[PDB]
Amino acid sequence: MAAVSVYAPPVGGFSFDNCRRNAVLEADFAKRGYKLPKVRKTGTTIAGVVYKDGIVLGADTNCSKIHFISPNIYCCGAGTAADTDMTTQLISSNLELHSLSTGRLPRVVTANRMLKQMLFRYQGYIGAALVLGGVDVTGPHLYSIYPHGSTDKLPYVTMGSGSLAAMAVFEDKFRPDMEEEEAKNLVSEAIAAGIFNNIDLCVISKNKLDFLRPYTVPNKKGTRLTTAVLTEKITPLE
Amino acid sequence: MSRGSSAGFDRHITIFSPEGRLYQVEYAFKAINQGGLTSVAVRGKDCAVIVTQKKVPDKLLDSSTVTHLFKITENIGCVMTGMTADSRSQVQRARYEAANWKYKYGYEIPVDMLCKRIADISQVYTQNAEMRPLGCCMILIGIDEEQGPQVYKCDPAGYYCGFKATAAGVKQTESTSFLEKKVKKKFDWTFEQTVETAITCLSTVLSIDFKPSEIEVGVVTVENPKFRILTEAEIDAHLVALAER
Amino acid sequence: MALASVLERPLPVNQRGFFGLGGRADLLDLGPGSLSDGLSLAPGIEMLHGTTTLAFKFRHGVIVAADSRTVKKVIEINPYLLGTMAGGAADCSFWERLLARQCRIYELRNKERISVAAASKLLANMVYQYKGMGLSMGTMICGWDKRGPGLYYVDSEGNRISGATFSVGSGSVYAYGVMDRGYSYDLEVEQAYDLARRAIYQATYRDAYSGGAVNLYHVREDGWIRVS
Amino acid sequence: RYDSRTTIFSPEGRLYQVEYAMEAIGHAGTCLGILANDGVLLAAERRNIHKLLDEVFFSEKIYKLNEDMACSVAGITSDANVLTNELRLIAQRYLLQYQEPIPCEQLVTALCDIKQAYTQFGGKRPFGVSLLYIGWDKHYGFQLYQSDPSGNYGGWKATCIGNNSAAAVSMLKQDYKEGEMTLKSALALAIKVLNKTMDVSKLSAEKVEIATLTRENGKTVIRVLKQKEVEQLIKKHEEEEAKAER
Amino acid sequence: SYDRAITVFSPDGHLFQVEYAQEAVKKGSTAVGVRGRDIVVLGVEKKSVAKLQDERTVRKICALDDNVCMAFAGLTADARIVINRARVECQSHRLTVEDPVTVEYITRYIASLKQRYTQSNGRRPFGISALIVGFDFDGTPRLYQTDPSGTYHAWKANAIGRGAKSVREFLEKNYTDEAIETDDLTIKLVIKALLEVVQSGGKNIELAVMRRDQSLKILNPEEIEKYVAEIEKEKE
Amino acid sequence: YNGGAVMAMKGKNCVAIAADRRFGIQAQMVTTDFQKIFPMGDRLYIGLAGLATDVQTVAQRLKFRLNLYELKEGRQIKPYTLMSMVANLLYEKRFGPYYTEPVIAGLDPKTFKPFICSLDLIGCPMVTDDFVVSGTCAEQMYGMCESLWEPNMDPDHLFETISQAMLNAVDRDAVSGMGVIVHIIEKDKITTRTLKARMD
Amino acid sequence: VEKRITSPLMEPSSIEKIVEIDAHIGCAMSGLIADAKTLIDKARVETQ
Amino acid sequence: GTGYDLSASTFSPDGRVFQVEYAMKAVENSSTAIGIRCKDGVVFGVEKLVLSKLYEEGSNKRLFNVDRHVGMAVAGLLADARSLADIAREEASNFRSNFGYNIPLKHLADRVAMYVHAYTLYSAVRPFGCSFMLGSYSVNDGAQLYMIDPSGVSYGYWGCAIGKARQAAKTEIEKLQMKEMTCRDIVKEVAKIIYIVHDEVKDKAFELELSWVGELTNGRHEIVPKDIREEAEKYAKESLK
Amino acid sequence: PVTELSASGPFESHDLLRKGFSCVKNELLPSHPLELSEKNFQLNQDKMNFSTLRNIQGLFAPLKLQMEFKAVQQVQRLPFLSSSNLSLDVLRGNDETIGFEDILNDPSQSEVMGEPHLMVEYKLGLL
Amino acid sequence: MAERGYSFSLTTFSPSGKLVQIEYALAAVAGGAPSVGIKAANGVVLATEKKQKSILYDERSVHKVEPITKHIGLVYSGMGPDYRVLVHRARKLAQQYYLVYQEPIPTAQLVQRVASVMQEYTQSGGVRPFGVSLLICGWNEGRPYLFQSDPSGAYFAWKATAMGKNYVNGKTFLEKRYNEDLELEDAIHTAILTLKESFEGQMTEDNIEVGICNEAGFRRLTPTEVKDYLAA
Repeated sequence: MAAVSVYAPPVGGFSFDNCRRNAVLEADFAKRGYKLPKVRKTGTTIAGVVYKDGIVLGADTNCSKIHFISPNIYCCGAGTAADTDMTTQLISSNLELHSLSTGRLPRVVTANRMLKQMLFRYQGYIGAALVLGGVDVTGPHLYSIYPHGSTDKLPYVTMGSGSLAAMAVFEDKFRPDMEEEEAKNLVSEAIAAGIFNNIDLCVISKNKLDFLRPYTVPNKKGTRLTTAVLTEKITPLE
Repeated sequence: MSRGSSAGFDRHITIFSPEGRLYQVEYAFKAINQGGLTSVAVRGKDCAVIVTQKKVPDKLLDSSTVTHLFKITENIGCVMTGMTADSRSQVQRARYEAANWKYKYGYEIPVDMLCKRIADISQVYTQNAEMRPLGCCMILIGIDEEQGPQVYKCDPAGYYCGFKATAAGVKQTESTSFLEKKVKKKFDWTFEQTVETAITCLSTVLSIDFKPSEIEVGVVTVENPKFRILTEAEIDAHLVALAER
Repeated sequence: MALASVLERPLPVNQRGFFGLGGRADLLDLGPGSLSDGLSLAPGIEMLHGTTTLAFKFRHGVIVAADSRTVKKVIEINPYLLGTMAGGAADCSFWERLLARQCRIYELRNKERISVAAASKLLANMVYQYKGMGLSMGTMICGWDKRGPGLYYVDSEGNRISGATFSVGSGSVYAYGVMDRGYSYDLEVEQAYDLARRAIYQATYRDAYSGGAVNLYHVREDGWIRVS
Repeated sequence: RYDSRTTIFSPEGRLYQVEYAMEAIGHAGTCLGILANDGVLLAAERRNIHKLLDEVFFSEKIYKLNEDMACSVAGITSDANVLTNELRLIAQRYLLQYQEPIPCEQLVTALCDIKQAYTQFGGKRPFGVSLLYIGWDKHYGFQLYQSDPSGNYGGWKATCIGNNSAAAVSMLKQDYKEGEMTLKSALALAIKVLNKTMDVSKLSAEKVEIATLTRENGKTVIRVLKQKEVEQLIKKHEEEEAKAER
Repeated sequence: SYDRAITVFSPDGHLFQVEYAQEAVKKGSTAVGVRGRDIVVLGVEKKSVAKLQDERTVRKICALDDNVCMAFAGLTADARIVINRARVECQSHRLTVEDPVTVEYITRYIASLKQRYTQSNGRRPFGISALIVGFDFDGTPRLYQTDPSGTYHAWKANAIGRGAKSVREFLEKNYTDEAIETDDLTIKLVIKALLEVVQSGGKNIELAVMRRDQSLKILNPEEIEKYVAEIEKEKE
Repeated sequence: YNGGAVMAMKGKNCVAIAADRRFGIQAQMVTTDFQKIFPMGDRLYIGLAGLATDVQTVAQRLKFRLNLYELKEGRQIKPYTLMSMVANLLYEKRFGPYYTEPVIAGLDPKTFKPFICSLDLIGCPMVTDDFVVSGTCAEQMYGMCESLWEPNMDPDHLFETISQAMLNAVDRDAVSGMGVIVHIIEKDKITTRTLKARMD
Repeated sequence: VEKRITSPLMEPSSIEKIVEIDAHIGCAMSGLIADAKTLIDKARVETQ
Repeated sequence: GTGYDLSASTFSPDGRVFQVEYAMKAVENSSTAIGIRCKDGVVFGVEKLVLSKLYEEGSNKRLFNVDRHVGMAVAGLLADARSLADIAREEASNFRSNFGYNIPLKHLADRVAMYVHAYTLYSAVRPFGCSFMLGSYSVNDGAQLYMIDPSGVSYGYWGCAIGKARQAAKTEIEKLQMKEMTCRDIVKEVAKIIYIVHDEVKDKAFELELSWVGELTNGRHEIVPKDIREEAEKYAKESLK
Repeated sequence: PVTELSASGPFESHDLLRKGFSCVKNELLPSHPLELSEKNFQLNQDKMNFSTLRNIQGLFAPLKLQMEFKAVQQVQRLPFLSSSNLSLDVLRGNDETIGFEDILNDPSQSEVMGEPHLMVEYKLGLL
Repeated sequence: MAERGYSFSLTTFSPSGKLVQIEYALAAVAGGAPSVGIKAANGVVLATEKKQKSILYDERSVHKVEPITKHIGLVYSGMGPDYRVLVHRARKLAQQYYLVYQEPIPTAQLVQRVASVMQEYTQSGGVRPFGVSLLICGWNEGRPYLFQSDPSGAYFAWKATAMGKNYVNGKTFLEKRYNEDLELEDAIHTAILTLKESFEGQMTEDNIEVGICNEAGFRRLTPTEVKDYLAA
């Protein structure tokens, strides 16, 4: 149409309009009790351990909190729901581009770097606290990235509401080099101790994963899972 | 020089000829021969070896400053063939790009990814009218993680490819024929056999019996992944061991 | 050097004095008393203030009048255009000096004098750009153009009101009253009313600070005059 | 004085590079547009008629821009792709700001400003595309515009662009009746003209694509005729030409 | 020392690229503008009308604001660009100073735009000349003309385009104070000037008048034919 | 200010989307009675509860993007793809969001399988297969929808159930001037009904 | 200055080769008018 | 290489950038500078040509101080040589500011040589028509001598000569066993070599410009003191005959 | 309190119809902490990279990167039409990463674009 | 052959309206290694000839048949570096489409976006067209796609095509042997035969490259699979 008020071409990214408007509007509404919409949070217990030849990642459930980042890397998220979703999707597509160029299946440190530098870029304003974990040619790696851009490479880690009970269970019963069943039971038990007042489980194992064949794109599927009336008007269409 | 494009089918980089050929890129390929030096890189069972001529035509010139083997990362080394300043500038660019990769991705750059990055930059040079190709060839070596030794060759056109053995310079065709004949027979050369192969290729296509001061050898090994440049004593040991046989 | 010049950044790395994420950066910020003087386009808490003013249109012109005297209460924009002061003294003086600069540039370009509507609109734009930043203006632009006598009230809050009777200040309420007027007053009778109105301000005061006579004015067709 | 740049006038005031840009369309396929009392149409010659070419998007040449407009390009195909994308963008920007569909001449004017900008700034090749627009708006009703590489548009009641546009225009000018055109007579005239100007081959309903625009129950209906209808039109023309002979 | 660059003087001191843009102007249809007493008139020849054309779309007389109008001769696409910039500038000036543009203000703006494009040999001048008629805010009729170089002057009557010289000779010999007394005489004088280059007159003539305090009015072919019939009667 | 309440339910090869209407109101301040449900397709609708200005802005920008998508791809958009477009727009605010929270309710134009969804103001979608609610009264709306929703409903039972849930959710013993508009999307037709509580 | 009026139909007041920069300065022009007026406006704005 | 030699971004049909070759000939346009590296330092010497008797002695110097420890001897266009002296000074100061110690001479040579090369790459700038030598001394590094030419190629030398008579001077340097001489004997021999290759008829009335950096200056670049320069000039004259 | 009113000389002229609604009153304190961090992110990343290149390698390295960036950004598309930045991304290293500038608020479908000539001659520094 | 400088500028039309620098970029494509695309009834085949034909090439290194997503794959004939730069761009565009719409990009959409990039490079001046013409094979909506995008940025949907050297004879060969009801296996046989038409000597599994696209997605055949196809 050619707007008269446009001199330079628009760019992409976050918009930052509505910022001052929302500040004034939220101060005004809070002085009247009007309850603007809020963001969805996903605070639930997420936990992970490294066993001898893999990791086990676990979460509470009715939802699915264990994200996909790579055929060898998976992620659990706590914090703002939209933030964990978008964060993991962006890093998953970046790791697809990386692997599709390199022809190698990704590295967990690459995902950790991407996540921590993206979360550092947005100065804690993206509320994604993650439990990253995967398996490369280097071995099983478990990380815990925090919304401000700080990671922590760990043997076991827990986040969410029951994180203290689950961390207590891990400090009680975690041993280096467990079996797949032992580690699976430990992660389930830590989650359960974190919920009581189902449980998802992701198992990435070194001997279920070939790091010598060329990388090929995986196939993906999807997620997200009286009184009487008086009809004043009716209007069928078509 | 100021600005514009030279008119002619072989006089600007962004002009095609009637046959769809970029002639300035081919002239850059001829610039690789400016220097009169040949480089051989040979990949073995568990090592990669780069061998280049070391001509120092000056008694007054400090010979420890003449070198064409460079260290890109701690575990990647390259032999540069072509114009000397262009070679050193492309080494500087490869060093920067490798450091950026380690920064962004948290692990050290592979060899194929480094030659791919350098070749992407070279393609950008061939497509734009302000820049020109570099008259140099980069042959990179490294030990990857699970593939093994790697020899890769970027070139002025932006083309790159992995090899089992490759050559650049004046005697590139003669060396390529020599190495083809060698690789058809057997290829699992241990470590000594790869060094002998590289030195024999260089000393056959040049018909020159070498001295430890007329030749440079840089190696990587699976057990010692770090790029290493052999001292004159080590090259002389290899040469005497080749001569006795 | 030629390469950094062909680049035309200028950015603090392609220069001299760079030793980190910045360093001295060609003078650690130190510079010069300007690179350009004026004659070209290029914490002190005690600013000054004003008091009482009238202004009515007419049949024979526009009549400004201010609470006597010293201090200044009417800015003399140029021979054909007047303006009063309220709020910050520096604000009124500076922005109407800029307005007189605009009016003279207009007259030079267009060979005819600016209209009062255009002049007041230029002033309203200049002070509206910095709305909410603390500018305090209460001017009142009056003149005479091809449309007859003109009278506008231009404010630092974006207001620009046309009218045939205005009044700003303390005695404003008493001075707008006592403004029992008619569009066809004789000139002497007009001077009479403006005198009487600034007086009915000061019938509760007398000559002193912002006190004296009436600093009367009169915008004729060929430019204003000072009646007394 | 010469013809190397778009930003150079010859010493008789001619912009030779723009004239050469406009010379590229005379190679392209014949696009024909006819305005009737109850609709508009676009008849376009399918230039790409090779055996191994796939059955493609609903039309090779006809593009939908709105709910209300369609275009039909002739010239360089890649420039045309860029230009139709920008047409659709311009129209959605008008709809976003005014909440009303863009009027047809405003869209044509905006695209032609883009094309003129490419004929005015140096170091930018003009668009070798001549478009042909058909639409409906509440101001002027059914409209048919034309545009050429110089960003120079005009509204017509019947026009042709592309190969043999001059013979087609002579035939339309001889046979188009102003005021007494209906969409069936416009389709007959389109087949007749598009036949006599495609004399490199015999006309068949595989080398022509026809799209009509009408208004039905308060909505515009841009419809690309099916292959089994263009055959019926061609038969009607052949029987007419047999009768008019003997 | 030649043409082929916009910003290069020839050894005689001529910028030839601007002069060739003015050559581009001298091929366009003739536009005649006459400034009257209380009416200002514009007339353009409709050169080589095609019968299958919507004439509304190829008009060469345009309104810039409610008091200013403009006819052009030259390349029509450049003219469209310049016209729309002038329209935005008329509205922007109203926003700046509340007062309607004087015809000189918008003439000056149009000339400054054309002059911006006569610099910088990476750009191309506008190959148009314009006849900007109008009424000032105090009611004075004006007629200005700009040319591709960025040069404007005020006229009493003028012609631009092909055959501007014959029409301007006719206007000089025939523009008096007795040809201006009424609105009708001004209209007939413009039509008579245009009939000096137009064959088969009346159907190749596009008149538009602007009376004081009134908007631009395009005369339909019926009114134009009535005026032409009056002219032939006055020929006796 | 009342943001409103938008609901959607699934039946058997049919979807329902409902929102309140505010028949009788002479309120003031920010707009209250706005249009909430926008047809985004032949069998696709979006409901937008929240600040009225942001509802209109989101609807208009969504229609911009959707119209462009449908012209470029030459196909009718699918409900899940509309969900993803809405999420992308909502999230491109994110730091200063739109105070709107949508529900998508439509029928897939290949198998006419119901799709319902509900996002938040930054676009985190929740795809359920029974019902969704969106608004400032989500708690009792959820309670009523859980108590009344039955699997494999038909258009009439769907209409009855969604009307009952809306009415008895916004109830507060205050259904006076409270209306409900209900669109029932089916493979063949779309039936819009505007209704009032019988108490009045 | 020599005016060189081209047509009798042209307002002489619009082709003035002597302009006023300020009340005490005046310019006489010769050459390209479009450039001259740029320099004249620079002078006027500079004086103000 | 006509037709392929107007830009520094054009390759000749045999892979030769000819603007860079013409820039190196530009270096051959000027009078000679030699630099000799010895057992305990580096000595520079320039056959500086007296343009006029009106110039204050010391003007048009061609022996710069690039850092406290580095000295630079130039040839070619003198404006280009001064710009490159400014660049080298900037590099040394920037390194010291970042990293807190004196820049190694090899690293300085790389930085400046890579600048010169960057000019040999574009159509927007022309190659530097100037060649220069850097020379330093550190207790932990020994004497070091580098020469950069207009193409951006820097090597390390034991003796270098740049300028008009680089070949004759190079022949004369090769006779010196500089690896086992101190800076004093090298100063005398540098003066001798400057006097030998001077062309007394074509060029006229030159003045020696001697400089050292060594352990006799404690790793600090300096002008050879007036008395030692007088002794060196007298030796050089008496050896010429 | 920003000071800086060039007000010594606040003689600048603006186009009123094209300036839209500008509020210099609030153009001194960004609307969000992340507003400028995101607006100038490629700028700040280039400055960080040029700084590390300068400090490690020398003047030549940022100069050559800036010269390549300037060259590729100049054989482009006129500002009223979207470009791909294919060569610029290959130079900067964004040919294999997707950020949030790439997926959010797509520049290719701007929802608002100015006049062709006005946008071209603004890029040319003519206003 | 310098038509008054109409030959050397990309932004100058010739007096006849030709742009004879984009058709010189089409002579780089017609001087590249042969490529074949055959759209069968249940899949597409992309067969090319490798330039890396000697024993000294690592064949886990660089490939001419590349995947864009799971369902889209490319081959080219022309200039290899231009192909690589366009391949990384096509992969980025596909991932942006996924990130926005949560669905794999359709083949036609990808072809359109890549062609717009190429067109941009044919209009500025100071830049050079791309010396590659791509073949894009994809599988969407239970329907195979074969497209071709040439240096000008103008893409074509094909049933079968041939690029690179000797492509007119290749297309003539393909016309006589392509039928719509062809199955993917017979398509692979026909594509290998069409490559064998214009081929420089004995054809091994190590000097040709094949990639297929069916319901399961795009896949590059291993040298053993190509060896088996060649043996029949």
